[PDB]
Amino acid sequence: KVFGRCELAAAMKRHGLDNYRGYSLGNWVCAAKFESNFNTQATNRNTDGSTDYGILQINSRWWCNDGRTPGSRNLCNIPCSALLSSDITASVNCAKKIVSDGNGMNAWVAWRNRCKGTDVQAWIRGCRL
Ligand SMILES: [Cl-]
Ligand SMILES: [Cl-]
Ligand SMILES: [Cl-]
Ligand SMILES: [Cl-]
Ligand SMILES: [Cl-]
Ligand SMILES: [Cl-]
Ligand SMILES: [Cl-]
Ligand code: NA
Repeated sequence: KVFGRCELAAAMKRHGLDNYRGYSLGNWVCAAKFESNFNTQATNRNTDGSTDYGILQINSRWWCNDGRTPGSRNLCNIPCSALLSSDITASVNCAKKIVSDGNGMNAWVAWRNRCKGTDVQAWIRGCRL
């Protein structure tokens, strides 16, 4: 599924991402835009043989099992395919573990390079939340 900006803001709000560990909703929407263009089916292969999956591009080296990332961990205890669902619940629950992991949203390279220190409130402007 390709989400609308406000549709995704509403979904993330319902799943408790607004101000989760101090990150306002606009941060999560901004990261999703630049990681996946709001497409739950996005996949991208890394030089190391790991893959990134879903609207928040969660990596198979640490967070999910895809059966082809040798010597990887499965810290969210899910198959990486669960992250491609139109239902974002698995992606949001896994993201909450990642952001708790010590580096905050700096885990998402697109957030650090394209959202951090910008007016992220712009991403939820005009939405009924
Ligand atoms: Cl947009
Ligand atoms: Cl915000
Ligand atoms: Cl594996
Ligand atoms: Cl594991
Ligand atoms: Cl699993
Ligand atoms: Cl959803
Ligand atoms: Cl933080
Ligand atoms: Na893995």
